[PDB]
Amino acid sequence: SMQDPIADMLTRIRNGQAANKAAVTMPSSKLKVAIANVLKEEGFIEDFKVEGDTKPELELTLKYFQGKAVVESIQRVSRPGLRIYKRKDELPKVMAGLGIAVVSTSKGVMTDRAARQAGLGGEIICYVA
Amino acid sequence: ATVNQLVRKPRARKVAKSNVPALEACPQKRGVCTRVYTTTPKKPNSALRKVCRVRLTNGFEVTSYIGGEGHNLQEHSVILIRGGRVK
RNA sequence: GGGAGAAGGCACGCUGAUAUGUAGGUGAGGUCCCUCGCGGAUGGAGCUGAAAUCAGUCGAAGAUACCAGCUGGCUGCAACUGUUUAUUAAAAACACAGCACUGUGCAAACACGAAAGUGGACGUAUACGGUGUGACGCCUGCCCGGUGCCGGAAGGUUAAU
RNA sequence: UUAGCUAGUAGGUGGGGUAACGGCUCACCUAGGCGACGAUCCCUAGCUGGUCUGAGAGGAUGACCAGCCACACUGGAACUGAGACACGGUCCAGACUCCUACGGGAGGCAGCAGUGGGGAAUAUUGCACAAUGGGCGCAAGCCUGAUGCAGCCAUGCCGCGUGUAUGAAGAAGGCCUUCGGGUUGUAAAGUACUUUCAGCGGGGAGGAAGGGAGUAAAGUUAAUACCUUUGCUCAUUGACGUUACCCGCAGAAGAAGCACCGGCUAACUCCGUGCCAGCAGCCGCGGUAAUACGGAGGGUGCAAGCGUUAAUCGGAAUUACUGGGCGUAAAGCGCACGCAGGCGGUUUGUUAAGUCAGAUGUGAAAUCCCCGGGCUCAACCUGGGAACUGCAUCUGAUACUGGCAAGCUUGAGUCUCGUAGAGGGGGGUAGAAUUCCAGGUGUAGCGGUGAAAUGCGUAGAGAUCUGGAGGAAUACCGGUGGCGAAGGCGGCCCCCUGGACGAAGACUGACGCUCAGGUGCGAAAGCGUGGGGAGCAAACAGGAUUAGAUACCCUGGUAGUCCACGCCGUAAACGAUGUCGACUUGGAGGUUGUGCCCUUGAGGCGUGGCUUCCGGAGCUAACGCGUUAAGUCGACCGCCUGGGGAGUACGGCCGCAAGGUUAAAACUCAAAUGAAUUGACGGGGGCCCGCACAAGCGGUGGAGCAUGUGGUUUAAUUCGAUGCAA
RNA sequence: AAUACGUUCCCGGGCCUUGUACACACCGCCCGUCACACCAUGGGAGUGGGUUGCAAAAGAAGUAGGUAGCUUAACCUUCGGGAGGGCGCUUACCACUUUGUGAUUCAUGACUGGGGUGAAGUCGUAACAAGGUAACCGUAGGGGAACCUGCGGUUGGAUCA
RNA sequence: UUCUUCUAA
Repeated sequence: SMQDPIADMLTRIRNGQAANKAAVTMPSSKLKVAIANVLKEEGFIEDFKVEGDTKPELELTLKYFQGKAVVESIQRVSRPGLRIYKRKDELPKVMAGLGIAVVSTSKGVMTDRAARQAGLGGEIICYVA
Repeated sequence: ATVNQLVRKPRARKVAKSNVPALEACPQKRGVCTRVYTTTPKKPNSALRKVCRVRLTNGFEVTSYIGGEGHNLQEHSVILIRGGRVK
């Protein structure tokens, strides 16, 4: 049943944009926060609110612009059936670099343009555009 | 199309064959005339197509269209074929 | 299950070694127990003794004599083991397990018997008698006009009376 | 449609053997070894750098150059030697050829030429060791069919010509024409100019540098012998060679051709031709006016070549890793189970495997790329660089994925009370119906069809009542209800038994998902033994029916339908939608729980499970789906790849068989196909009209003649019209 | 003059509607035996090749081992011999070659099975509309041919005081 | 109740 919480997360983001919701909540993970603390920093969400003691629940705030949405695309690169590990030179450019690609390297979670300036590759999670 | 199925079984690209097998990947092959005759074609056209039954080099017995208008062909004659179907 | 000993091929004597008797079999005198016996263990002398290997060695040939399968391929018929023309015919004939029909409620049907009675059967319809067919596999069509059989009782016919 | 393979096999011990280790070999032990990550077997094949295509991913490919390997008439074996199982060595067997006095011998072009052969097709018994090397020698040298040259083929890649200006009378002529003209066409003619190349004639580098001799000095030694080293002279060394390059010479001279014009795709007329001749990559042209045939003119495309065929990728995303789909266009197994398999909640450490980073090694050269250089450029040659996408090693890195431990409880699973149910087997039991049997009553028909008839009846049917027997199914309830994974399950009762849901809880600690191979279930018909057999009903029989009726209809009627136990394993087994998650507008229901509110009545507010219709976004080729997705995403499995052939052949598998199952190929076509639109049509449905029918009256068709047509006849019976509409 | 109740049917036309594989348009499309012709193929008594397994036979050359025999320039030496070598002998291995039996593959094969294809035949008209007995899946039976029929399922079927 | 067929441009 539960084969990924990450692909659960991005689709809950994806279906919440079209549903025009302001708050998408889900149970939280350590890796989930490490991604959610990028897109606020990268300016694709407005707020995330990690709460919950017995079980942490991540509650998001969707960023909307001029009525319509901000997240024009949200994907998954390394699926659980097929993992993706690209070096620092094979880091992509989402929408010719205008979008961002979330990569997890040994130095935590960052974006690809930071990882190029970090000069070290790793596991590409998803594409956000 | 699941990659595990793609792992357990590769994509079988379909293998195509020649429509002109008697030349056996040659440009032209020598032949011997066996019977020279005419043949009515199929429904949309009506003619007497001059044509010859040919014994080849490799023992194959094929038919091959006589192009042009008029010829001097006999049986037991040495000819040369290039290919091409007649529709 | 078989076919199949299919077919086909190899070894085979003797001498020595292994091991001057081996594998094995038998099994004392000993020894201990013993309810002590027409005992039990242990114990192994003794005798008996395969099979194999190795190395020699003889002939033309070593399952040397006697003894003791000719094999193969296709097809007919019958499935088979059987039975038979004593005394010119052993089979394709018969029988057969099997199948089908039919009869029969027991004092059975039926058979032998003038009869009594007996077999049936000290069996009771998963029983018994008869006929046809003859394993097994796949099957088994049509015709009741005829001939039989079965069922019917309206009418015609009709005995002794 | 190759699943089992192996006995020196696999391992050990010991001995032997080889340069070396090791069943390398042998002996003796052990029974191992291998395989679904494809062993085994079969088919094909020298391998790589590379080459070709492709944007890449890839695909194909291995001539030429390289690196390796293998082979040398065939089959064998050793020998020798550091190195051989030796192309140009031996020895044996074979084959073939040759010599012989017949006793015997000899022979190996896959070296370079060449000959024959085969073939669609691939060159000279060419020259020369000058250079470059290689072998021997102190050297000189000797040899080299290695090597450097020439011939040969538009075999390929390049570079170059076959002139340049001018020239309208728009010449002639051709073609075409609206006969006016147009076009060929500045094209040619003519004029002025140029002489590249080829040719001819003359001239004239580099590749020839080295080395070689004679000499000088130094070193070495007793040496000023020799020798060595370094200077100096004499000569050189060229096969190509009549070189590269340079001047003369002469004239526009000696030098352009294929393919194409219907669309696809750049470029049209005319004339011949008449489904003939033909054309043809595809669609398709020719059946008297052809831009598609043939010819001409004109034009387009290329060019010393131009076409066709072959052959490979691309286009082709048409196997979709990049980069596909499976509701109906091909495609989700009939479902369920489940191993291997792949996949995995959460949190903490650990590990550092994967992963990432760095560094070393290697990834030969060539090639390709980039920057240069050289040949008059170009092709070509060549310098440097990058690249060679890898692999090995070392140093890290710790987010994730693993590995290791510990936890947590949401996932998953128990415990507790209940709930609904055609959920399952087993055994009873009812009531109607039908059939049959028996009887009473009673009389002449019954039955069936569109009509009938076969049939059943006076031998008393049918009908009617009474009695009895038997099998099968269980009215009403009953429901776009219920349950089961489906296949499916329907009177009532009993016995055994399953699943689901809900409620409060308690617990467990990730215990999960999917699942090739495997296992089970699995409608109906069919099969096997037994049983049973009312009704019904293949086949079959009769009767109709019709042109025919092996059918539809009637009257019959058997397997079969029922039961017991087994086989088969297919169904439009359909929701034509595989399973388990998560998210995402609603409305109207059905069914089944369970809280609250006074149930203030059949009420309201909740909260679950399941299911039906509608429908938003979204998606969809459309149709539609639409919180039970054909929406958005996750995991894993099954499948698809033009149509026919064909789920067929041939093998295997399974079955008593029927068959099931696995699963092609040849050949053939350019379609097949899905939705949806417009018409048309329906022995489809509504609505309306018409001497359309019905209601009427008179006629035609009979008769004779008139008139017209057909036919026949004729020397000729001129021609045309010939359903309705001659 | 007669007569018209009426619109059930007939013929035609219009309109809405539905179905639909039709579209030179139901005088439409369409199917299968059969006859003829063409094309490849299955099967097939067999037949002829190729390849290979298997079991043995086979033993040239070669080498290795043994070696009665014959023999033997360097070395030992009493000069007699010593070892060794030669030659032959035999053994081991093995090529050529042979036997049988399989397997596999190609070719061929009287005859026979379908398949596909026809610009004109014969027979019927099953499907497309409610295609004039709705259609189709299974499975079974029948039948010149499409097909028919039985059981079960599907709608991917029309109809509705 | 019954009722079939329309070659090839």
